[PDB]
Amino acid sequence: SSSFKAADLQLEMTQKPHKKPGEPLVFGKTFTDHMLMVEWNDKGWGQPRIQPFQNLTLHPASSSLHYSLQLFEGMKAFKGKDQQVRLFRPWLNMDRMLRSAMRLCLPSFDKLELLECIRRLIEVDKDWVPDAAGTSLYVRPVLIGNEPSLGVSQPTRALLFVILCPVGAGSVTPVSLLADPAFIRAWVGGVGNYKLGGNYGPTVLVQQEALKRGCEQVLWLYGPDHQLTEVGTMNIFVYWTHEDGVLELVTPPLNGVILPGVVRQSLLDMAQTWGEFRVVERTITMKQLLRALEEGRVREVFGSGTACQVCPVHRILYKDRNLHIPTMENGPELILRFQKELKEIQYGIRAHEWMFPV
Amino acid sequence: SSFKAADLQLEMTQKPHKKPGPGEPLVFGKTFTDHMLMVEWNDKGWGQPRIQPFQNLTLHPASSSLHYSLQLFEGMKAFKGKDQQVRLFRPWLNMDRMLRSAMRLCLPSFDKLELLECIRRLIEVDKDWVPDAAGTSLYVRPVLIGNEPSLGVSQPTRALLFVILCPVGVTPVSLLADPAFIRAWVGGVGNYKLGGNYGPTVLVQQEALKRGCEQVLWLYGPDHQLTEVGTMNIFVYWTHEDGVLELVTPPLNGVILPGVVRQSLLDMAQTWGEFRVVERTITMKQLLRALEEGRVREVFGSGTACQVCPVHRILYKDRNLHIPTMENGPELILRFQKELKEIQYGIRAHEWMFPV
Ligand SMILES: N#Cc1cnn2c(=O)cc(Cc3ccccc3)[nH]c12
Ligand SMILES: N#Cc1cnn2c(=O)cc(Cc3ccccc3)[nH]c12
Ligand SMILES: *Cc1c(COP(=O)(O)O)cnc(C)c1O
Ligand SMILES: *Cc1c(COP(=O)(O)O)cnc(C)c1O
Ligand SMILES: [Cl-]
Ligand SMILES: [Cl-]
Ligand SMILES: [Cl-]
Ligand SMILES: [Cl-]
Repeated sequence: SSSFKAADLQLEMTQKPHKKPGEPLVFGKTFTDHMLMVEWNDKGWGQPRIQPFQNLTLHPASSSLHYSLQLFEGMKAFKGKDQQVRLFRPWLNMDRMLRSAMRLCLPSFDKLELLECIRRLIEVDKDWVPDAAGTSLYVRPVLIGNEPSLGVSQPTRALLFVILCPVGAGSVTPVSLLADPAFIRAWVGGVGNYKLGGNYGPTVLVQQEALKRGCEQVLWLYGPDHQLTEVGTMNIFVYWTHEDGVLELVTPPLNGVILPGVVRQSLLDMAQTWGEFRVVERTITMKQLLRALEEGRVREVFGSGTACQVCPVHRILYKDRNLHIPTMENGPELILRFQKELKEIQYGIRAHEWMFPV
Repeated sequence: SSFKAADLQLEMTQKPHKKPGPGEPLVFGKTFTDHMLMVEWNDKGWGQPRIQPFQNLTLHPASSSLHYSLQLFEGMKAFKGKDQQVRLFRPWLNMDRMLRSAMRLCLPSFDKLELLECIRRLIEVDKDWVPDAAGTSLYVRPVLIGNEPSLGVSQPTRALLFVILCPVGVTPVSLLADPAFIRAWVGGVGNYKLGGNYGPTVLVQQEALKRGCEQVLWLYGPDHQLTEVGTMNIFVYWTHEDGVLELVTPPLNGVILPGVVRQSLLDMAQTWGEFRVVERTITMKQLLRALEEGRVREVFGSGTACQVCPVHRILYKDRNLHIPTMENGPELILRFQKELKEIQYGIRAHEWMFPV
């Protein structure tokens, strides 16, 4: 397996630049002037290219639409005061993208070439990256199969493309969650730990049920012991005093039903570095949370992920009865600290190797 | 709201493609006919259905069909009888299944009989692509996809329904049975025909090939239940532990795709009334024991593409189990094939066939 090369980039600037949006942006609805595109076939990878944001033209038998040979990434770029733009830990997104590619028998590529191409693309649309407090550029790489045939097999054609959305988003607002064991997001030996499109379509109906029932997100439970796995599209963390009397930050381990989040890892890294309390990757059950809540040992429950960064939870609707989560009562101190450090790093206030300059 | 066949627009092709040569083999799903059906949906409701030349789709880069697998499909066959009459096999069931799939993915509802008529109209237009050599047919592939130009994970406000056709052209297969592989789970979506269920199986199928097997026998649960064979339902014909001769296939408890061929085989066998016909869990342990006790007669997969597919070998981890399907006729398999053929090619008129 060869790889496309960033040296071979082909650039084509738009003939009529689009009018940028300070006003209300909906997430993922406004895109920039350009996009990256690379084609793969039996002759390997073609030359990458930046081109005006434009429609895909696909054979109607394309395996991307019949058998979900499709995977994506999500990461952010932040514009610092000094008008410099930085990507947050992009190497980890490239790492995960490649593992996802392998799981779906899609073509391998060089993580650094893709990153260089993405850098080049963001450079070209530098000015779309906003700089108002708490804003960023969302980067959405995608790799889809494109075999024009109905056989369920390893494709001999593929498209890799990348589009960009400017986004907005410090009054951290807590959410309520529906926790219903009938809905299972992922299973051991499945593909829940890869960022494949097939993992997301089925959750749309589940999220609608959570809205009809007065909740804002889904808390995905797993196992007959009802383990807390994820919140919506976010990893979940619990800050509590554990059954053994020790203050800790816990998140479920990567046993196959958890998507390894970049924010998740970064929160673990940060907490470990501070050395101020126990940081552990351990299974969390509803039984354990209820008991900890009845003994007042829970301080904060929250989600982590690129879009929200850190999202507090204040209520869980479980077994038809509502559980209050005292997250906001506790500051939320941990949440606020995490947000501030990430913000200082992301907007270049503290220099840090996690940031990748555009 | 629904599209109506009465409103169909027809655009005939100006560039007809050459039909498959007489000395050229039809590889499954690579050759398409000249026309396709196309129906779009948005906040205004369903647009007009069109039969139009086979052509590429134009998709926004953010299309939810490509990021969050808002996609489902179907698979059914049209058969040309000696009288040159083309007929669809139990299409109402595919239409039923397609709508359930759509509901599961918050994709727009449509009228089943309206789509069936549009599909009939489409096949009528391309009727000369329907082959007539024995064991040949026309594969019909309806597809419904969300098409929201937005990265939000939510109910799409636009969708695209299309149908394409492929002309398509009892030798036993070996199966890899390894509990490491899971196709579906209770509380998942294995019982719907959604694109997301198939992509993850490509690597597993490569693993079966590497290990010298032709298909994957999908196992589920601590007790290693036999669920499906590749993209087919699985059936076992044996003398059960209570000494009774039966045809068993797994029940529809969430991890099984309700196949049309499967339902048809249950219906036929129930009608005969010559042996016990049941839907029940089947475990590797039950199979292993029945094999050493010489109780297994035939094991086979069922599905639209193969109809009935015999199994001769199962590689369970490292044990190679011989399945005596072919040493037993295979009597039931042949019987099913013979009866299906009579119904499908119009030899014997039947309510299961829908005339085109
Ligand atoms: N973080 C976060 C978050 C909360 N809602 N939300 C959304 O509703 C959508 C996204 C984008 C996304 C991220 C990962 C997988 C699929 C889609 N992110 C988020
Ligand atoms: N029957 C059958 C059979 C055996 N192999 N096979 C294939 O390799 C492909 C198909 C078409 C199909 C059917 C259902 C889901 C996805 C694809 N069918 C079959
Ligand atoms: C993308 C994703 C996350 C979080 O990922 P980040 O890399 O932190 O943005 C968590 N859970 C699921 C299910 C996801 O798809
Ligand atoms: C389509 C399908 C079947 C069988 O379907 P028929 O309706 O009989 O063609 C069985 N299993 C799986 C996994 C399928 O996708
Ligand atoms: Cl990093
Ligand atoms: Cl992992
Ligand atoms: Cl019927
Ligand atoms: Cl069912």
